[PDB]
Amino acid sequence: IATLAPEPLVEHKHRTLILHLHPDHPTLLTTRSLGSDANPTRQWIERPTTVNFTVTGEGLEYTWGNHPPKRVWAQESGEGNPHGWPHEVVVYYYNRYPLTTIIGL
Amino acid sequence: YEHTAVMPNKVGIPYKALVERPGYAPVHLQIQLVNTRIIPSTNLEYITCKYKTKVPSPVVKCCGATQCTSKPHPDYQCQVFSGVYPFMWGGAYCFCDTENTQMSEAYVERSEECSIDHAKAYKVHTGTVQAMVNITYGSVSWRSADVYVNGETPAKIGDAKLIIGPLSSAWSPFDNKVVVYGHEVYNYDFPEYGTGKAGSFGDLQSRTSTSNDLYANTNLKLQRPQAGIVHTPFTQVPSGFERWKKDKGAPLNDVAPFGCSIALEPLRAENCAVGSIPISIDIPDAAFTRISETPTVSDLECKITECTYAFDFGGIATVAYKSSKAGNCPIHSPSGVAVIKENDVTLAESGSFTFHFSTANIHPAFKLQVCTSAVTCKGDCKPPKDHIVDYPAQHTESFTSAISATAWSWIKVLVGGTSAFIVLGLIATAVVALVLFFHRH
Repeated sequence: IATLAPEPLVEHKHRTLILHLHPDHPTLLTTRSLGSDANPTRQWIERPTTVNFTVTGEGLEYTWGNHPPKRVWAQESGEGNPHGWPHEVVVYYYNRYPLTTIIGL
Repeated sequence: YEHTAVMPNKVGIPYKALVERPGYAPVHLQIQLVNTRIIPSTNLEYITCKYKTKVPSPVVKCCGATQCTSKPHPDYQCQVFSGVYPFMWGGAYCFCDTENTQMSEAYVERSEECSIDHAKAYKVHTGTVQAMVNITYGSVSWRSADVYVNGETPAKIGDAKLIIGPLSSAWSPFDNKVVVYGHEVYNYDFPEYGTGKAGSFGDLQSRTSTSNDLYANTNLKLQRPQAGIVHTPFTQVPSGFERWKKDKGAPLNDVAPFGCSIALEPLRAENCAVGSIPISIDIPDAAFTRISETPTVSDLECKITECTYAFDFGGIATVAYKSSKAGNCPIHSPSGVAVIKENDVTLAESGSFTFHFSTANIHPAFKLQVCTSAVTCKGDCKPPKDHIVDYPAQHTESFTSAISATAWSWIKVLVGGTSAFIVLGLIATAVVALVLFFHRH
């Protein structure tokens, strides 16, 4: 019999997953991305910390403690609106494609 | 009939296609993968585990001297220590002072935990790829049997032979040397059974778990017993297999790209999502009905009532028809803009039905075919408010999905007025060339 970690508090932002972790033993948290590059992180959590992970449209999978792994995907919500004045069209495509509209303008 | 196409390499998303035999009613075909296992060919060179050095009882011929032969043993050690004068219980061992002999030999062997936990060293080589497909067509229910992913071998599922084509990528997540310890596999190099650096991985190498030949170099050095007691001391470096268990990095099933899940018993790398898979299915001729016994629609008008950007089935559209007769006939959208949730619809004489779809476009300009008749649908969509969800996308994001009508207006204003500015310079250049020529003659 091995210990089970407390459940994290998950909070969602635009292409960002925030995990509030409050362990009572040194606990392993490993994530990877489901794209062409894994970009893997691995760390032992001893004190109550928060970690922000960037989730793209391909996905992200995080394992915390002895829990089964969970997979999350990010939608295309954005911040601006595409229809309207030119100070709103430029802002909307910058939050969606941050590099393409920099060299596209 | 025979229908050949190409499907994406994704597991939970069905591939819907509408076969078109002219003169017969179309048959809705649905192919859905369940597994995708990349199975390389491995051979086991050697295993490794923690050692256990056993010490035989030393001889004490303690008036004179003794010598040893070279017994065949892994990391065998001999020494002779002169003038020890030991002290057992009940007085000293022998009378002869200041000239004695103790051998104290030693020998290294594998432990009894080597049957339970050990690390297997494999060399891989590219092998078969196979998958399990769930299929249906027409009125036939879902029947599934696994196929081989190569463009040669046909498999009979139901009454239809499916030939799953080769994968477009030769990517496999295993390097040429892997270590399988317990539940997870690694990507680690071997010393290849000849060498062992005594502290890293090949301190103890054995070809099989029950094998009789052992390789062992643990730097076993004997030491002189002190102060007149009978015991055999030694010094040696610790086991590198116990050190490898501390320093091993992340396993291959935690750093694999494309979301591969690594299983063990044939050493699969299951459910990767890379490339595309061509298909070729031969459909029986008894699944086609004549077109005189099926509905045929005309006067189709498509209106989209609600559309949402999200990759959940939030798109709804209702169309209006007037069929020739009542019955069932399938629907399908052949373009890559939107996928359709429904397979078939029930018709009447001059009614209307609704279907749910899913698109990644702001303005979906897709068309769909119902009852071998096409109709174009158009509309506008709004972004969703949820930021992170736990299901994959049903659609496919294109390059021009995110461009709206106002962004197309600003591009055409920019492109149109730039070329109109530069043509007016070319027109006015050719105008003054004519009036300068007309001045002379």
